[PDB]
Amino acid sequence: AWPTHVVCSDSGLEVLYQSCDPLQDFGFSVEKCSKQLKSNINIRFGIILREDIKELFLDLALMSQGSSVLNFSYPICEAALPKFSFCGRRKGEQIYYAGPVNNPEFTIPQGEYQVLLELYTEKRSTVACANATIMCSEF
Amino acid sequence: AWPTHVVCSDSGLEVLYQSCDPLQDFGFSVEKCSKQLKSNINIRFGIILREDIKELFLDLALMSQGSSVLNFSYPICEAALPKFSFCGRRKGEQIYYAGPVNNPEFTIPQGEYQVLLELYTEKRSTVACANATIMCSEF
Amino acid sequence: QMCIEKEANKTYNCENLGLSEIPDTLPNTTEFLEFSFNFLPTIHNRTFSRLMNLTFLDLTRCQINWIHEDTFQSHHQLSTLVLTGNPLIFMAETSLNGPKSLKHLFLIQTGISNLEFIPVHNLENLESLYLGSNHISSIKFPKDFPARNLKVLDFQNNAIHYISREDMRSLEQAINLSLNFNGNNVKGIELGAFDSTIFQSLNFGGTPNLSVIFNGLQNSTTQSLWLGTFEDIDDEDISSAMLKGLCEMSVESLNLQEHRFSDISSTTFQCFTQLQELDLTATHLKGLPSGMKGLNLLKKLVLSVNHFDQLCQISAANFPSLTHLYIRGNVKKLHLGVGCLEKLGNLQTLDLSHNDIEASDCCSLQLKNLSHLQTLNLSHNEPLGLQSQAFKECPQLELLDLAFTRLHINAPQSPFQNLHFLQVLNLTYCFLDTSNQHLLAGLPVLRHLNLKGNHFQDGTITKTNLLQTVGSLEVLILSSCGLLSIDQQAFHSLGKMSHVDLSHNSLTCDSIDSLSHLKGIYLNLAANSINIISPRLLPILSQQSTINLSHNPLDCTCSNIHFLTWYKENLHKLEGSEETTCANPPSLRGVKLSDVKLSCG
Amino acid sequence: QMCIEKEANKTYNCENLGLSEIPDTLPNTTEFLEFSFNFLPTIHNRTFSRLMNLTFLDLTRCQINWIHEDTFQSHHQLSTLVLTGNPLIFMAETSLNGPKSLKHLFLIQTGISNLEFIPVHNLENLESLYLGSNHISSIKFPKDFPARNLKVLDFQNNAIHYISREDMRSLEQAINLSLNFNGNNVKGIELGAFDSTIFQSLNFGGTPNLSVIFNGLQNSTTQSLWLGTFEDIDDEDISSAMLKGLCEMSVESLNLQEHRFSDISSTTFQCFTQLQELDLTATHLKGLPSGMKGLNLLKKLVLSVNHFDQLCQISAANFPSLTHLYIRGNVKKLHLGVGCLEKLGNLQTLDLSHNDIEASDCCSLQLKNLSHLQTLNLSHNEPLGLQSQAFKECPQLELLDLAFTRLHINAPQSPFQNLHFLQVLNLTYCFLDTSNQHLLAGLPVLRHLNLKGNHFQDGTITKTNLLQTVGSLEVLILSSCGLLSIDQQAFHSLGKMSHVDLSHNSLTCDSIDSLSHLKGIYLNLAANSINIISPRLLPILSQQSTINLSHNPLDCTCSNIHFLTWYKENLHKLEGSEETTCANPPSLRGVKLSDVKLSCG
Ligand SMILES: *[C@@H]1O[C@H](CO)[C@@H](O[C@@H]2O[C@H](CO)[C@@H](O[C@@H]3O[C@H](CO[C@H]4O[C@H](CO[C@H]5O[C@H](CO)[C@@H](O)[C@H](O)[C@@H]5O[C@H]5O[C@H](CO)[C@@H](O)[C@H](O)[C@@H]5O)[C@@H](O)[C@H](O[C@H]5O[C@H](CO)[C@@H](O)[C@H](O)[C@@H]5O[C@H]5O[C@H](CO)[C@@H](O)[C@H](O)[C@@H]5O)[C@@H]4O)[C@@H](O)[C@H](O[C@H]4O[C@H](CO)[C@@H](O)[C@H](O)[C@@H]4O)[C@@H]3O)[C@H](O)[C@H]2NC(C)=O)[C@H](O)[C@H]1NC(C)=O
Ligand SMILES: *[C@@H]1O[C@H](CO)[C@@H](O[C@@H]2O[C@H](CO)[C@@H](O[C@@H]3O[C@H](CO[C@H]4O[C@H](CO[C@H]5O[C@H](CO)[C@@H](O)[C@H](O)[C@@H]5O[C@H]5O[C@H](CO)[C@@H](O)[C@H](O)[C@@H]5O)[C@@H](O)[C@H](O[C@H]5O[C@H](CO)[C@@H](O)[C@H](O)[C@@H]5O)[C@@H]4O)[C@@H](O)[C@H](O[C@H]4O[C@H](CO)[C@@H](O)[C@H](O)[C@@H]4O)[C@@H]3O)[C@H](O)[C@H]2NC(C)=O)[C@H](O)[C@H]1NC(C)=O
Ligand SMILES: *[C@@H]1O[C@H](CO)[C@@H](O[C@@H]2O[C@H](CO)[C@@H](O)[C@H](O)[C@H]2NC(C)=O)[C@H](O)[C@H]1NC(C)=O
Ligand SMILES: *[C@@H]1O[C@H](CO)[C@@H](O[C@@H]2O[C@H](CO)[C@@H](O)[C@H](O)[C@H]2NC(C)=O)[C@H](O)[C@H]1NC(C)=O
Ligand SMILES: *[C@@H]1O[C@H](CO)[C@@H](O)[C@H](O)[C@H]1NC(C)=O
Repeated sequence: AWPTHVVCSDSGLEVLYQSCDPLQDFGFSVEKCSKQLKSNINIRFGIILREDIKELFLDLALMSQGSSVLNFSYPICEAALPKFSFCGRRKGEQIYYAGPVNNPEFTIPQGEYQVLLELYTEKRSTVACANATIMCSEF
Repeated sequence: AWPTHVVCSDSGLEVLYQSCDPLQDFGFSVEKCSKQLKSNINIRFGIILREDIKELFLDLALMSQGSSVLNFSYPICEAALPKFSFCGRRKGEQIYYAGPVNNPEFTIPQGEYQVLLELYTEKRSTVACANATIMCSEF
Repeated sequence: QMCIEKEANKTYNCENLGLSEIPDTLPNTTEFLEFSFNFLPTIHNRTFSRLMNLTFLDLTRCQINWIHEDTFQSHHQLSTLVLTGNPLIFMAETSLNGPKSLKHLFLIQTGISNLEFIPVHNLENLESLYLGSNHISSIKFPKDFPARNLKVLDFQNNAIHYISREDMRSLEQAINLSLNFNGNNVKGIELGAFDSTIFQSLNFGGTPNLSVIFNGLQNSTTQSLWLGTFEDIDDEDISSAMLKGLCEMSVESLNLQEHRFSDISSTTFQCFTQLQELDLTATHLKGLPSGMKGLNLLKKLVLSVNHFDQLCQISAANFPSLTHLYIRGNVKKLHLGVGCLEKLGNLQTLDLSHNDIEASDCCSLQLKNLSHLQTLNLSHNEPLGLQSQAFKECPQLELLDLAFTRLHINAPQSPFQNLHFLQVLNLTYCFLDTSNQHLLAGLPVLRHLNLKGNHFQDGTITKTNLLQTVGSLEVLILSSCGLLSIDQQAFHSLGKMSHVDLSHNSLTCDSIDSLSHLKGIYLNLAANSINIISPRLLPILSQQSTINLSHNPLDCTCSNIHFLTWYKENLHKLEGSEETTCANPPSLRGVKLSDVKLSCG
Repeated sequence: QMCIEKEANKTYNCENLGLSEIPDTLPNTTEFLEFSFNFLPTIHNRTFSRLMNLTFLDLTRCQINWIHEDTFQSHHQLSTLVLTGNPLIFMAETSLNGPKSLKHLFLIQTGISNLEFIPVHNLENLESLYLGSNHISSIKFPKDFPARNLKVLDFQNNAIHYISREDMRSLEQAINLSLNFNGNNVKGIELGAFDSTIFQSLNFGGTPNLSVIFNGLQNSTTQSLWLGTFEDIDDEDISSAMLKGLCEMSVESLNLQEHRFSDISSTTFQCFTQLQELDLTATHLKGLPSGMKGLNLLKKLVLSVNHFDQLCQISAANFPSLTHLYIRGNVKKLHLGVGCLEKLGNLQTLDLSHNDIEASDCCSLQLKNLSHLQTLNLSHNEPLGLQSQAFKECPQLELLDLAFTRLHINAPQSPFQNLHFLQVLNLTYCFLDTSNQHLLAGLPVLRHLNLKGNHFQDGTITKTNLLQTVGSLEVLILSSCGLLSIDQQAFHSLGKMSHVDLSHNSLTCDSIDSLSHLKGIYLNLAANSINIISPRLLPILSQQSTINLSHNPLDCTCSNIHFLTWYKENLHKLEGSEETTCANPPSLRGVKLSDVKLSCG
């Protein structure tokens, strides 16, 4: 198993993640840690690609308590619509991204949250796989 | 030591080299190839630097029939005169060089030759070491 | 140890095995080899020498530092070499000599800073050169470098800021060249650098200044020009003054995605007269003005991912020549309005998917005057109330996509009536009332129907059913319909069928009876409840060309003996053979049927 | 296993070992560690846990891909981290947290494409940032990047083509910064990006267009401005028009090496009015125009590697305030002429080495009126004839270098007479006539004399010799002189010497006699013919501070016992102990005198 990395630990909320891809680990960071996040937050992402990301899709599963709150799929890179500059980069390339993700200005209540994130190609080949935990407390 | 590389091997003209630096090999390549060595010839060079080349010097020894024909030392990089664009580059850097050497036009007659080339720093630390063999015949 | 086999003596995958050399277990006749993520610090005249018949070599991320003299001398049939992501220090002068016709070379992210790095005298047959993600700021190739066969030249994610005449002259031998400058920072181009050179595609994705590109592309000829930006790149708004250079250009297709327009007006597109296709995806459009000049002869228009409230806001009168219109995934909920596209007489293909379109009465007022329409995509929308003859205004329609859009249709109305030319009808997850026997009436030439995700009464298809009106059907999909049984006569009015998909239901062997009157079909019975297939049903299976029986709780006992011997004999007819496993006995649970050899008497 | 010790419990070298971890043998007190060319794919918080006192860490080319959280948390002492040539994929946000004062960071050639890659949280105390050979085309640092203490910012061999106001704004935190843009292709600078700015050094080595640079640096202040090109970079000839911007700049030192001048006239240097130093090395100059305005207040001028025939061609009238003049390695044979430098009344240093200068009578007519001269370099030239008071025109001379330049001096003349201020005299390989007893007369304050490579008659120094006149001497080098014996009273009138070099000769133990009156000296007797050292000579050696005896054919038998015991007692005084060897017995030759132990009594 890959080690668990600390994204946030700012006296209150703790964000942890772990790679579920057996082949490799990856790096991920945020610019700032808070209970209240602004729209279009900035992330940092480092990885070796195991597949061409001409077409890339994200799967998200957010869990609170035990009730599955939210499943969604979203395309990040597409033949008809490359949303980001790194779209169309190829297998074996080392990627580094520092920029926004498209997120609504939203706030999260207190409690424990479990998150699964999968990035995959057209053939459903794994680019990235993440097992993440969010712990929020008093303020 | 290290394997022997071919610089030239067309009708007559026959240039081989071997690295005498136990730590590493390096890549060397010439543009054209003829008995008439034209002035300001273009070379191709590839190496990992095991030292800073802020100050770099070359030793050349030309030999045939078991006797020295030509000795010289010449500076390639100096603080007061960095001759080339790659000067001042540091330990651990990969260098690639393709360009002129500013050599006087040599006339190499028929015979068997051995060339020893040394690139070294102000500390006399080896950057590169070449053990070269030239076999020249009728044209 | 060991490699994955994908074809007899032909294709092998050795990815991620951490090998220092080519396994001596791999056969001599290996043509396609995936050797990425292994460990080859130096490759030489001996490393691949025993696999002389290689055609495709992928050496991605193998940590290659040296490619020595005559490495590929023996490999006369090598067509594709992938060296992406290797820390290459030096390539020998004869390192790529050998292959009679080396077509594709991938040197992406190899640390290349000088184009002189590439060994020149065996690149004559090269069709693709990929040089992305290196340290390249100049595209100037050395002299002696051939470009006559070159069709794809990729410089994605480099640091090219300036393009000169002499830079481009090294490419004069090429015609129909695709150049990719995506992810660069071109801030200057020598005026008329691209003169008389004929390009297939030019990509300047993420380019800082559009003006520089347009001005610099003066007197040039290209089919496709990609000038889109991205969500992560900040751009200045596109003024019409920036788009002037298009008049001095030969362009067929143009992409301007993710850009924002500065005060969009009637003359904004005046230089677009020679253009066939225009892609304005995610261009923050709230609408287009009427009386727009220079778009009169445009054939294809993409307005996907914009901010329209009603279809009339696109001002279709601007585009009388249009044959293809794509408006997919509008950011707002899209309203169709009344006759918004009536002035589009020549339109053949309309895509209105993913728009949250909601209409209680559809679609006569909405698709008014669309008499040339052949392809209509209305899938992934909110519910649509269909009248009888819902598509009266599109008589010439050949393909109708309504997948995942709930349809409110009243019994016994026929919404698709008088579509005498319809061939393809996709109704997956439309929540149809399948008890309406007239639903598919008035489609005399329908040959492809998708009823995936629909419910049937009692989970059964009886003798009198929906499909009786579709006697010309060839492709039928009934996957994920929760079917428990199909009547043996339920497909009797369907004599022409060659593709039947019944996967992801709960059918048993009794379902095969409904196919006895058919020959040479593709039969998909995957993910069902089939365990024993009685020998009386085997001749029916023998009539068919290709059968899938995977993910079935199949019985591997003596009670199912006849089928098991049949299975092994007809292995050429079987799709998903390695996913076809036993459920009983518990002793064989997970075991492929092709491995099973039973004995009785 | 096994590392090399450079200082006990302090400085260790682990280079080229192929270690995957820090060995258990490295002491806890290690402060300086060179760990380059090992194998550390991922470094974490335990990697260097057992070496908490590190101040210098070299991790060059260890194939580091990951630096995890809190890697140096327990390293308060870390001052220099060298990460050059590692393929870094990701660097954790807290990965450099720990060091109370991290002053020097090296991220040269690490694949960096975005300056956001560098963790900012513990860079407040950074003085040196090295970011060369990456994929960097913009120098814009993030908003939360500390630069207040930053003194050196190195961007060598990157892809910076443009410098904006927004780029330079993120560096406004730094005061007196040294920016290195060597090997970059700066095609443009936003006009006003360097407005009101003050820098220590700006290096634009190899820049395509100088006009662009001068243009962009308008209203900026620099101490040093390095604008030279290189032999492998194509030259655009510098006209008077290119140098216009210098009139609107504050520059103290200018370097224009390897550049060419055309059309070169008395107006080329009109803007140079406030340069203090100007370096014109290898600028293909055949001379400098006279009556020139703009070099009136110049202090230092380098005219090395040019094409002068005559010294008068440099037009010395242009530089009245000049204090330093360097003309080294002239491409043509250089001639001194008559009174060419007579207008350089304030000149302090003159360097004219490596020019093939030939002068039969020197040096009054050549150095006329150089009465303020303090340092003169005439080394590595063709032979010079010197009569008595050869340097009469330079009475204030303190250092005279004539090394490797053969001198023609007639006995009994004293060329160096009346040099009352001369302290250092280098005469190595001057082929002097040492039998001339008056050679060094008139030097009351000489303290450093180098006579390396000179011949003494019969290879012997007599009681009466040339050295008698220089009784104030402290340093003497008589190495490589082919000496066989020194008379015991040859250095009698030299009772102030603290450095005697007598290496590479053929002296025996009897030569040590001449050193008896000396105490606390550095004595080098390496590579001689010293065999048995008489017990009378050991009191002489014991009086000295440090003594070298390497490469000598010493006696290691019972006849030389007294010296052998003295040796093992005085290892704190011995230079090159591990390099000293025996000659006899034949089998025991090659063993260090510290290891050799005999049996006598
Ligand atoms: C007056 O002006 C003088 C001349 O301009 C100044 O002289 C300089 O003095 C400095 C400091 O003392 C000295 O610096 C040292 O350099 C060491 C490396 O040396 C290399 O270069 C020299 C010089 O080469 C030039 O000259 C020769 C002979 O004429 C010529 O053949 C060359 O082509 C070259 O000339 C070309 O370049 C110059 C400059 O660009 C042009 O002006 C000229 O036109 C030509 O184009 C070489 O001789 C050396 O080569 C020898 O040594 C190395 C080992 O170091 C050997 O491997 C090699 O084979 C060769 O060996 C031969 O000589 C030795 C004895 O010397 C014999 O044993 C052997 O058998 C051979 O015969 C080198 O290539 C550097 O290592 C050293 O570093 C040490 O000190 C520094 C701090 O100072 C520390 O950091 C280190 O730890 C070291 O301890 C040191 O820096 C220069 O060498 C010398 N310069 C010149 C040009 O001669 C003088 O200083 C000045 N005086 C005053 C008061 O101002
Ligand atoms: C009419 O228009 C419609 C819709 O526009 C067209 O529908 C397309 O149909 C084709 C073929 O049937 C599909 O292609 C196949 O795609 C998969 C990859 O699928 C991934 O995307 C799926 C769609 O995601 C969108 O829609 C969903 C559903 O509402 C939504 O939640 C998403 O957020 C997303 O919508 C967003 O993006 C749109 C476009 O950018 C916007 O318009 C919209 O507004 C939104 O912003 C998605 O469902 C799927 O996720 C599921 O599936 C995977 C398993 O694969 C699973 O892991 C997940 O958990 C989900 O269950 C994916 O993210 C691809 O794998 C296929 O590739 C195979 O086949 C091709 C050949 O076709 C081969 O080349 C390959 O080798 C490979 O074998 C295939 O390309 C397409 O997805 C679908 N598009 C959309 C947008 O729905 C329809 O074709 C049009 N009709 C006609 C006649 O032209
Ligand atoms: C509805 O069914 C049709 C027909 O099977 C699908 O149309 C295919 O769409 C893709 C374009 O994305 C084409 O590559 C194929 O050629 C089309 N097939 C045919 C036969 O025309 C369509 O994708 C289905 N709709 C949805 C939403 O899944
Ligand atoms: C001749 O000897 C002198 C003195 O030993 C050398 O001068 C030294 O040069 C260095 C730099 O080259 C200066 O920084 C030192 O200060 C000088 N030393 C002293 C004691 O003044 C000179 O380099 C020698 N010349 C040659 C050609 O080797
Ligand atoms: C409908 O389109 C036809 C051309 O196909 C045209 O003649 C007619 O005027 C259009 N009608 C309306 C109402 O726009």
